[PDB]
Amino acid sequence: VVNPLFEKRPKNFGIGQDIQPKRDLTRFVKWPRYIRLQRQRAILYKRLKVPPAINQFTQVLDRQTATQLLKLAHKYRPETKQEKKQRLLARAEKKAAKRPPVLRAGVNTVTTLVENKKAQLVVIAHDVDPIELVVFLPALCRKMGVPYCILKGKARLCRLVHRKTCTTVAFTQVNSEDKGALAKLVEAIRTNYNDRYDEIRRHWGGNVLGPKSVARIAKLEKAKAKELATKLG
Amino acid sequence: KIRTSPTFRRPKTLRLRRQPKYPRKSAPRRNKLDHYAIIKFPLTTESAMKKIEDNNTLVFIVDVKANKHQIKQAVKKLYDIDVAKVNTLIRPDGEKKAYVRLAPDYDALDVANKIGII
RNA sequence: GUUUUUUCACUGACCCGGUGAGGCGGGGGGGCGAGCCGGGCUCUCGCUUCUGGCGCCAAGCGCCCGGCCGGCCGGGCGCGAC
RNA sequence: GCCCUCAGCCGAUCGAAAGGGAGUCGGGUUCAGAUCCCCGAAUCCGGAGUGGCGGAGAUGGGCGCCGCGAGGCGUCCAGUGC
Repeated sequence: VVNPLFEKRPKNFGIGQDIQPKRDLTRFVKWPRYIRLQRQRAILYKRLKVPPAINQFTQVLDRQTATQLLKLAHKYRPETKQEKKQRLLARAEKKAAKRPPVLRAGVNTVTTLVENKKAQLVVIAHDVDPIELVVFLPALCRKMGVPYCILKGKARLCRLVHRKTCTTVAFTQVNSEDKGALAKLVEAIRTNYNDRYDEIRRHWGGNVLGPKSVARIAKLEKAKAKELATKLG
Repeated sequence: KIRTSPTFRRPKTLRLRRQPKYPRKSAPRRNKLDHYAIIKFPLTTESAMKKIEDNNTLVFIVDVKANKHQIKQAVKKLYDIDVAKVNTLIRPDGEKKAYVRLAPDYDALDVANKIGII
């Protein structure tokens, strides 16, 4: 069947022998300036001693609660922009021939009505850009009694409301069809956000290196383990 | 899809075609080197009349911006006559003077009468 | 605790050299060797000096995918850099 | 038009009428011009869409079936020159 002509012919890429192959080089590339910045404005947030109030934004709601909390808010969305052409138009049909429960978008509508004493549950988004818009807010939901919670995705908060981003989206009204499932999520949030809030206050981020010295220091700790081992026994 | 060369060069990016909304000047600027502007007056000195009967050529005066290529069709498309070659120069008074050789089947004293230079 | 200060240490500002920013740090996998009775512990290595030659744009091996009537003809995803 | 690969540059642009840099030479002619005019000999780069004609690649070897022989018939492998 086979042909005796054909010959397998290897290469020997060992040093000084056969021109090296083409290969995986990501890790050595000279990147542009606009990337070389952004990749090391996340390394100065593990080394550097992030203080405790900005440090509570890494604390975020998990997977089974984040896909469950956007199904109750799915029934209490604002109407579409095309719905306002059959509602405003629907007045001139019945005349010429009590709002249903919905959200509160924006920080300047949320911060007033959490202290006004109306709302039930307040939500926050994590990646808030110039950070000083929402540094004051979680300590203000601590005192009053309006339990806060953080979801990873300021993008996908302001996809409830039709826009590009948001920051905070609060509830003040819910129907009598959903009065158990809103009274349920407030208990799974409050006991680990405004009972352990105190716990939160102490917990400084930072002083945690890049491995390139974990595994030289650790290297020499074992250096003061074999001197204490063979000495004794 | 994977890396291979240690540089970063800028990707290619689509470019449309122009498609203007109003055409900037209202009509195309007109051409003022006709046949008429290009040929001025025939030159008729002792030494031009020595270059008609003898050689079988003519002597012209010509808009200084004029090509040779341009001139050669303007002598072609007004006296009707086909050309061999059109030498030029530029005088110390500052105008263009083209020496116009002619064809053997054509004749030089004979066409010269038609126009007026004798 | 809060500081008053002496040393030896760290890297994240910030400085300098090098290059087409081409293989640096951690573990695993095999060869040569050190010692305890097929078993692990502590490592030394990872293939190129005889000549004033030659070396690139993968052979070899798996696993699928469409064309003509078991054979004829043309592409995809891997091994080599674990 | 779009996609797949394939491409080291290396710095825009200016700087030499005595550096570098393909190819024109004879006989005649005008008061004043000629390696530029006219008679005659030559030839450098571009161009060819129907690439306009010759030549070169290319013309061969071995068997069968008729023929006194030169050749004629099919049937099967060579020919990028010597």
